This record gives sequence, structure tokens and C-alpha cells, in this order.
Amino acid sequence: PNFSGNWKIIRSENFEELLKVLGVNVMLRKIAVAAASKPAVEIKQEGDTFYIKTSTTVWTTEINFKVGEEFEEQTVDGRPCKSLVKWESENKMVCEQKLLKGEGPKTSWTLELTNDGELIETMTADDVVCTKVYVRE
Ligand SMILES: *C/C=C(C)/C=C/C1=C(C)CCCC1(C)C
Repeated sequence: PNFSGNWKIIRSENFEELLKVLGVNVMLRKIAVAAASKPAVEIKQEGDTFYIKTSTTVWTTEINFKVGEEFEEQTVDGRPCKSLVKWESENKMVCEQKLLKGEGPKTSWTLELTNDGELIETMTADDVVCTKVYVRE
């Protein structure tokens, strides 16, 4: 039950479809699904506190959060939001998001550490669920 690691993605499903629901430019949608754009994910967890760094070819972003305390981040398409993470079970957390301005699809994400050492991420926009799977490196 410690999410800490350097995680490499091995499986993705429905990501392009998620970006389409979010209104992302098709130009970026095709780029985003390219093997080149795969995100490296670094997580450091201590207690209820999480540090997560995501890196791609030209972008690196960091978020810090504590379970139960509201924080600000961005939706997958980059719109600022307020987020609140809570546990669903011993090994899975769930985050609900609220836009800071304007309106758009209802977005959320989950992270789950399996008993076989994989990290499963889901990201949802309205009715579309994208699922990603990572392993430690
Ligand atoms: C599965 C998630 C991605 C491929 C994300 C890609 C990505 C970032 C993580 C940062 C913004 C650029 C973009 C390539 C969309």
C-alpha cells in the first residue's frame, strides 16, 4: 500500500476518445497517443501526502496533495480545477474535480496499486473512461 515508484506505462485504452470528449484539437489528439508522448510518472508517497511528477518529451509537471484536502491542479486538457482525493479501498484512491471557471464535462481520476505491483489509472470525462496501466522501473 505504498504508491511510491518510477512508473512506466504498458497499457492504455480509450485515451484519444477521452481527449475528444474534452474538445482537444485533433492535431494534438494524434500526437498525444503517439508512443513518443508516453508519460513517465514518478510518485513519492508518505502517509496521506503525495508528490506526483509527470514527464513527456517537452513537458514536466508536478502536483502535491494530501488525501482529504482540496488542492488545485488542471484537467487532462489543461483547464484549472479544484480537486479532492479520497480513499475508496486500501489500495485505490478517487479524485473528483470542479472547474474554477466556466463549464465542461464532468471529470475525475482514480489510482490503484494492484497486489501484482501494477499501477492502474483511470481518467473519466462524462461517459468515457480511459484506463492506463503502469509497472515500476
Ligand atoms: C496518457 C497521457 C498522456 C499521453 C499525456 C500526454 C501529455 C501530457 C502528459 C502532458 C501534456 C502533453 C501531452 C502529450 C498531452
